[PDB]
Order: sequence, then C-alpha cells, then structure tokens
Amino acid sequence: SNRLDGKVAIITGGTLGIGLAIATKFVEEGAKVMITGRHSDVGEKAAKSVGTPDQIQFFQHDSSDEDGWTKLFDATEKAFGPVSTLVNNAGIAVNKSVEETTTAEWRKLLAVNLDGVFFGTRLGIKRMKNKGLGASIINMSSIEGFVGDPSLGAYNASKGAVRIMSKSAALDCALKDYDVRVNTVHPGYIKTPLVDDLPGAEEAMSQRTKTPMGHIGEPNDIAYICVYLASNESKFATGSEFVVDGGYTAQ
Amino acid sequence: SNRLDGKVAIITGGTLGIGLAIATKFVEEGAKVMITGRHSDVGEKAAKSVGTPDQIQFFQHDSSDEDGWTKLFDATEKAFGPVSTLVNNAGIAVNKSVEETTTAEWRKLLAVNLDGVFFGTRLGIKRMKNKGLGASIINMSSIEGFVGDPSLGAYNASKGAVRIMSKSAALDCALKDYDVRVNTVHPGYIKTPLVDDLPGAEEAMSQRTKTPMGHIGEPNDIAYICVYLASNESKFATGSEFVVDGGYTAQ
Amino acid sequence: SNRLDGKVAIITGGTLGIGLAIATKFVEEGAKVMITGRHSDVGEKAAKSVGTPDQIQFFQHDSSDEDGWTKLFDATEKAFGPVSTLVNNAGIAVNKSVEETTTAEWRKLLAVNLDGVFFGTRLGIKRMKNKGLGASIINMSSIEGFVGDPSLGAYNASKGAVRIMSKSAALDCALKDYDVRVNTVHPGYIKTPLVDDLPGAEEAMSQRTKTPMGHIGEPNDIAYICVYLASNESKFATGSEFVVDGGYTAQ
Amino acid sequence: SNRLDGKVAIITGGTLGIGLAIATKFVEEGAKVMITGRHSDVGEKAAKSVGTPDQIQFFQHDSSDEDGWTKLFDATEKAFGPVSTLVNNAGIAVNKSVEETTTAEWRKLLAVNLDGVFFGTRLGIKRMKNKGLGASIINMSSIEGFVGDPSLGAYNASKGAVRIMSKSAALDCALKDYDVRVNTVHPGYIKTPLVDDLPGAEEAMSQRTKTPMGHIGEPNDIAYICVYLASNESKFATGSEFVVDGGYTAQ
Ligand SMILES: [Mg+2]
Ligand SMILES: [Mg+2]
Ligand SMILES: [Mg+2]
Ligand SMILES: [Mg+2]
Ligand SMILES: [Mg+2]
Ligand SMILES: [Mg+2]
Ligand SMILES: [Mg+2]
Ligand SMILES: [Mg+2]
Ligand SMILES: [Mg+2]
Ligand SMILES: [Mg+2]
Ligand SMILES: [Mg+2]
Ligand SMILES: [Mg+2]
Ligand SMILES: [Mg+2]
Ligand SMILES: [Mg+2]
Repeated sequence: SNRLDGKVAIITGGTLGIGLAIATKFVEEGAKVMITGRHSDVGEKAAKSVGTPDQIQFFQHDSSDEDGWTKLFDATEKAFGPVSTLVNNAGIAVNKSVEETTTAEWRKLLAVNLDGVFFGTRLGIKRMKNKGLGASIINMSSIEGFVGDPSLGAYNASKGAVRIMSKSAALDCALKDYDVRVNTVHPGYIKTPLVDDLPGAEEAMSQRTKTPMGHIGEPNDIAYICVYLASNESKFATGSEFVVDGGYTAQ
Repeated sequence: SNRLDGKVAIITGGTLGIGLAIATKFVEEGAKVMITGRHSDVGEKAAKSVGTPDQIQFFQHDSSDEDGWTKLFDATEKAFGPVSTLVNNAGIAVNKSVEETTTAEWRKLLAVNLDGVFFGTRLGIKRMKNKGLGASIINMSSIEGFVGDPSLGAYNASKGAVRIMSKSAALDCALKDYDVRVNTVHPGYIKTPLVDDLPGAEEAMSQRTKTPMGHIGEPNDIAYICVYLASNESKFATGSEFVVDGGYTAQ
Repeated sequence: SNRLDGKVAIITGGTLGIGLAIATKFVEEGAKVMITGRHSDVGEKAAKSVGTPDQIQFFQHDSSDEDGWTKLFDATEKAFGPVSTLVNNAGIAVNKSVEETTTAEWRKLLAVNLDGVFFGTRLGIKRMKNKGLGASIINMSSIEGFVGDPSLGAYNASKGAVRIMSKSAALDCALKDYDVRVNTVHPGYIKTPLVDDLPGAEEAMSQRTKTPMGHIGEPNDIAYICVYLASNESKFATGSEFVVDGGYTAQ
Repeated sequence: SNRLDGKVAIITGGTLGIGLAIATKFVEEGAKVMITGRHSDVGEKAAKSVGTPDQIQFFQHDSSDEDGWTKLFDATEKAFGPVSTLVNNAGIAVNKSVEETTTAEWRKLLAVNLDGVFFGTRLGIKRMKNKGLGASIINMSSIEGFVGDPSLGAYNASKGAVRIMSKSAALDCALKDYDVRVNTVHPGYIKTPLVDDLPGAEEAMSQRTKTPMGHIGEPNDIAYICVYLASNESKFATGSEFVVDGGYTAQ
C-alpha cells in the first residue's frame, strides 16, 4: 500500500456512499483528504469514522457554489498543503424523461452535475498545474455518460457533458506539460444506503437485462478505480473513461 | 426525390451556412421549412433565396429563449400545419480551454448549445408525438461530442451533453411508441463563410493530422445526412450518431 | 432520385434479404449492380426480379474465396465498366458462446466474415483508386461490432474486426487521395425470411430490453443507408459507423 | 500490497517489455506466474530476473499453437495449482496498409493476435469457471482497437476483434455466474527495447499530434492497470476497455 503517498485529495460528496468509500481507501493508501457535503453533522461524523484530522477533515460545500470552491481549495491547502487530487463525485438525479423535465429540474441538476464539475476542474487545473504533484482530476461521469435511460434525461445530459469536457481538460493539461491528468469514472449501479431507500430498485438494477452479473456493485468497487487514477501508477492515463458496471454497457 | 414529401421542418440557425444548406435540400425534397436566426434582414433574404412562402419562411428566434420556442412551434403550425421535423442546428463556440473559460462564457454557450437543444427536443416530443407524422428530431452534436479539443472546453461539454441527452429522448420516444425518432449529426470541419472569416483556419483544419482527407467539407455534406434522418428512409434509426468528418475521428 | 447515377456496384450476398434490398434500391437509383451468392438458381432469379442484365447481373461466389474475388471484379468490369462501389454484405453466424465455439466454427465464420471482407476491401482499393469514380466501400459490421452477445462469440470477433479494419482502410485511402471512402453499416435486428425460419426469434428480438422500438426492422432500412454511403452525397464521410438498430445500442 | 494474494497467472509474451513488467508487478503483489515466449534462453533468464521458481516459471509457447495452450494450462496447474488469471499479451505487428497486406501476412498476424487470444480465452473460461478463484482474463486490445492507423491494417482488424470478442465472453461468464471476468487493456505507445530498435519511432510516437503528453509510456504503465484487473479490487469490472495512452484517443 502507501499507493497515494504524499497526495492531498478533495472528494466532493465524500460524506456518504461512494464518496465516503473513496475517502476511506484514499486515507488507507496514505492520502490526506478533505471531504465535502451539505450537512455538517453527517460530514464531521464521516471524517471521524475514517481517521484523525491529520488524515481527513470535512468542509461544508454545495458543489454548485462557485465562490465556495475557492474557499474549499484554500481550506484544504491550510490543513494539508497543496492539493494534488480532486474527485468530482457530488451529484444529483431527477427521475424524469427529457419530455417531462421541468426547466427548474434541468437547471438544478446541471448546476450540481455539470457547473460544479466545471468549477472544480477549472480551479483544480489552476491550483495543481506546474507544482510537480503528479496531479489527478477524477470526474464522476456514469454509465449514463455512455448510454441513455429514458427516465434520466437531465442526468444523461450532465454525464455526457462531463465525459467529453474532461477530455478537453486532459488534452490542454497534457499539451501544456501541466503535470495534471483528467479522467472519468463510470459506475454502473452500486448499492448505496440511498438505493436501499428505494424499494425494488436493487432488484430492478440486478435483472440480467440491466446488470449481466445479476447483482449491483458496492462503494469500494468505485473506491479502488479512483485509487488507481489518483496514484502515480496511472501517470500515462489521461483523457480516458474507466467503467466499473457489472457488464451493463457491454450488451 | 420528394424524399421529405409532406414533412414540416423547423431548422434553428437556418439562415446561414450549414443550417441554410439543410433548409435548401429540405425544400428541394418537398418539405415545408421554418428557418430561425437572430437577424430578420438575413433570415428573410435567406428564406427568399430558397423558395416562396408556401415552401419556406423565417422566424426570428434565439434558441436559448424558452418562451420563444413555444411561439416558433405555433408560427410553424399556422404557416404549414403540424411540425414533423426539428433540426437543432443553432450553436456558438468559445475559443477557450476549460482552464481559461469564464463563468459568463460557460453559461452563454450552454444556454444556446445545451439549454436550447433541450427546450427544442422537449417541446418537439410534446408537439410531434402520437400524430402519425414519422417525426424526427435531428440534434447537431459535433465531432467535439466524441473527442476533446484543448481550446473548446465549453463547446465539448455542450456537444457531449447533446450526444447522450438525445439517446435518452430516443429511448423514451421508442418505448412509448410516440412515432418520434431522435438522432445526432456530428460534422467535422466544414467551409462556412465564418471559417472564411478566420484567416488560416481552413488550412489548419485541412492538415492530415486533423482531417485525413486533406480538406474540409461543405454545407451540403451536412444537408444530405439530415435529409436521410428527416425522411421515412431512416424509420428504424433512433438513438444513434451520424458522423460526417473527413476521417477526423477515425484516427 | 438518380442518386447513384453512373455507379457500378458489387454487393456480396445480394441474392436474398438485406443484400437483395440494397441491390433493388441501388438499381432504382441508377447504379449497375453485380450481386453475388452461393446458389445460381437463387441468384439468377434474384437479378431478374430487380431488372434487366443491362442493370443487374449475378456472379456465383463464396466471399471467403480469394481467387474468386479477382474473377468477380473482372466479370463486373466486363459487364458494366470500372467498379465504383463495393458492399461487403455476405456473412454467416454461429450461435455459440466463445466458450462453446469449436475451432472449425471459428475458422469457418472468420473465413467469410473477416477474410472475405478483407479480400474485397483490399482488391476494391486497388481496382477503384485514382479513377475519379467517387468510389465507396461499404462493409457490413453489425450492432455486434459495438456490443457483445454471449451467444455470438465468433460473430462479435468478426464484426469488431470489420469495424476497425475499415477505419484503417478509410485513413490510408484519404491520406493518399485515392478517391475511395470506407465506412461501416451496423444493422440491428432485421426481418429476413431467415429470421422467419427461427420460431420465436422475431419476438425475442422485439422485446423492449433488446429493441426499444418494440419491433425489428426491414431490409429496406439497410438499403437506404447504403444508398447514402454509395452516393456522392456522402463524399465527406469516411472511417465512420452508421447504425440502424431501432435503439438497440442506445441503452 | 499483496493485491494478488493467492492468484495464479499465465502471461503470454511475458519474457520481454510489457509482458515482463506485468509479470514483475504480479509477483511483487503475491501472484504465482507462468510467463510464455518463443525462446527458452530469453524466457528462463526473464523468470530468474523476477523471482524463484516457487514465484515464477517459464513455458515455451507460440500463442497461435492451440494444442500448446492445453499443455501451458496443465504445466501452470502442476507448478502452482489452479489458474485464476490469464493475460493474453503476446502479439505481432505488420507495418502494412490493408491495401498492401499479403494474405500470408494477414493469416500470420491473425493466428497470433486473434486466434491465440481466442484459444486462451476459450480455454481459460473452461479451466477457471465455477472454482471460486475470482478469475480474470485480461486481453491486450490496443489503442488500435479504437482508431485506425493507415499502416496497421491487419493489426487494427485483430485488435477490433479482441475488443468485442472479449465483451461476448464477459457477458456469457457474468450471465452464467462463472466467477470469470473478461476485460481489455488498450496501451498507447510504450517504450519497449523493440521501439528502441526502430530509429525515429519514439520521436514520431511523441509528437503532440500523436501522444498529447509529448512522450510515450513505459512497461510499468501497463503492468499497473493489469494488477488492478487481476485483483479482486476489480470484481465489478467486466466487458470493459481500460485505456492507458497518454491522451492518444482523447483527440
Ligand atoms: Mg452531507
Ligand atoms: Mg452548504
Ligand atoms: Mg446496451
Ligand atoms: Mg440570422
Ligand atoms: Mg432574437
Ligand atoms: Mg446552465
Ligand atoms: Mg460510436
Ligand atoms: Mg483521434
Ligand atoms: Mg444464393
Ligand atoms: Mg460458390
Ligand atoms: Mg522469448
Ligand atoms: Mg515455440
Ligand atoms: Mg483466420
Ligand atoms: Mg469507450
């Protein structure tokens, strides 16, 4: 282990589910982590459940909040030193077709899922470039960045945008020798206590016509691909999509 | 010909370049067309250059204008009867990396390229479903929906979003037997009088490392794939990307 | 119409189903056509059902037969003049998983589906380059070139190979200014009298979890995309995949 | 570390370059490894350079040799116990366009790159299914499985075939609860002593129009993604492509 020796990571939406598993494995591999979320009570308990404040801290933030992004990078620097690693994991879903999406639902989802990923990616490049950090921006971009779902219109838009915007950033950073890589992670269906709050959702998600493995994944499935992408093991990977989906997109 | 017999089409940004070539070939194939653009002087001249008002008319519209979308469908209905066909062609570009994109540039581009395509797609589904029209929504989604360009960050975001949002819409329309197809068209570099306004742009675009054919395309190259997608010839095509790029994405 | 004015086309497996529909629409659009198949009785009747020998003829050929490819181009030249257009449509399927595929089944399928497409593409480039024909090689490359099917192991291999081999050919022809385009067509499930010979196959193929439109296509669905790709309308399209699948790959 | 605790791996072409780096990192992570290659002198020295015979051994094999595949699995079992992990890395290249590829060159390359990967994948499924091994088949499938190169016609065919054949295998194994995953790894250009034998090749490969990072990768870049895919860390990944290419395919 020590696969993230000396790394300093921000993980948005790091207080629950997938983001918390990423935070946990990051700390286990020697990273210092700042997790974000909307609720201090959840966030402080989550940080304490992983490690001590010299390993992991919480910062209250809505990823749609442009000015808060600046305060989050400042706070992480103050705690841990220069940020090397950003996981843009925070996101929301609307369970509507394109046809049935209100303009308010459209703008709310895109504010988090697209604007927030843009704000973090843009600031991350500026803060992490040319510092010799082996810097890595890891953007959460979904199986819904590859295929449509008739009931996730706005979500599909946001995840298609993250997929290709990330390639633009990867290229610019590579061509300018910034020592910043940008890649996307594309989870299939994962058992999150949220999924456990939607009766029948896991069974629907586990049908062979959806997930050929016949079950959904766990948060650590996404944590381990994020460790690889944060570490210098992946120093030649940039501009690429990393899919962990139980076969969903293979059929 | 008569490949678009009885079709009624809206083409956004139809007053110039690619949109005007689509309008021209649509009228030649028997469609009735409403073209949109921002400037009445350009739009009325463009409509008259193609045909008489019983074939083609102009409607002044900014595709980012949600309320104007409703007036545009109403006007087209009043002129020509129920709309069967929508080409979401209007778009803008910012020549910035993700890193160098201002929030104002980001929001301006996404308002046209993403929100406008959403507004048109959403309204088109509601207006064209269940009428036996052989309805077709054709969304302009770029080579920049497949690959990054380090100087087109916001554009890449918008075109990745259009690519996958369109698949969501296609699926919902198919599963609900709406008789609406949704597909994307992905131009490579095309000689538009705008390109002719950027000295050196066509030569840059024609380098074999960019366009393997060693030259860029013309507006009619995009018009002909749009005729196919508007016609009942393509009644089994939905949720797919149609690329006309001189080999750009093949290498 | 006259969309294929002056074109001279070879269509392998042109005596039945999809290949015959391509032949029919090619002749309707002004092409001269040589169809191939294994059985003279079927082939001569098929040619006569479409038109007179000044429009369409039959040549008996197994697409796996390298030497016969040379005789087929010679025969087509003798009938109609220089060949401008090749549709590599002939193919076979084995209904086996990778695990359950015999080496004999593997080699038999690849001989037709991969070697035959290679032989035709390679000879087509040599015969059609630098003649000002607006030459077009159209290779049949399947939805099974994009996604796996657990019961089509060898077929998936062959169609993935055709997909990317075609891009190599497209690039070389473009870079060398050969005036030859190479593209792939990717049918979803199509009602062929063969499908009509497999009880339950069409219903299985029409389930929304397979084809979101809830029905399969017809041979003319593939004929019309092939007309576009054969015609000079598609003179800027090369190295690309054209999918006509009822939404199969969109989910 | 111990990320491959208890795993037993076969790595074809494991005596040199990328395959040797995969072998090295596999042994470092606790796997037992059988490397293959054509030359015993190279292979025995390679095994000894990594570890003792209780960690790593060599088996002389041409991956095109169907019967030798059976002897290789038997030998690995005898040395180390049941095989859990197969890396189909052996491959050759022909530096020819499709047009200029001889039939002999075509068949020679496909025998190694396609038939050999098929033989190994097919036998691996049969030997590793239903044993609770957390089994993983990792097939080498190239950037040339995603994009064409005008001078790699047969190579492009083989790597497109491996890409999609692997998805078929992944699906069948998932649906049948075999406890076998199948994934592809897609290197960009990597500095191998072979590349060092082609004067000017690395510089050509490092041009920003080819590899946006402006340099090529090293063998360990491919070793680390293979460790991830062999380990139980990737137990929810199957049917997917893992690209490590310095940005080559992102533009
Ligand atoms: Mg919280
Ligand atoms: Mg807050
Ligand atoms: Mg699918
Ligand atoms: Mg105007
Ligand atoms: Mg206006
Ligand atoms: Mg917005
Ligand atoms: Mg595609
Ligand atoms: Mg490229
Ligand atoms: Mg026949
Ligand atoms: Mg015969
Ligand atoms: Mg050797
Ligand atoms: Mg040998
Ligand atoms: Mg063979
Ligand atoms: Mg991909």
